[PDB]
Amino acid sequence: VPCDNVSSCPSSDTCCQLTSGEWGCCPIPEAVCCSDHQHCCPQGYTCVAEGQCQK
Repeated sequence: VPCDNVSSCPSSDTCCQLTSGEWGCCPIPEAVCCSDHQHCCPQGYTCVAEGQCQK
């Protein structure tokens, strides 16, 4: 888990730092990928019409 050695996060987590000094782990909301690189949809789906998710 690449996220410094000052904190500890389980599974794929994002490194959210405070006002410089301490590093924390932010709750990962399942960051998947879709067709466009400006959105994200559940694994197996895609971003259509830039709003909903399709198959």
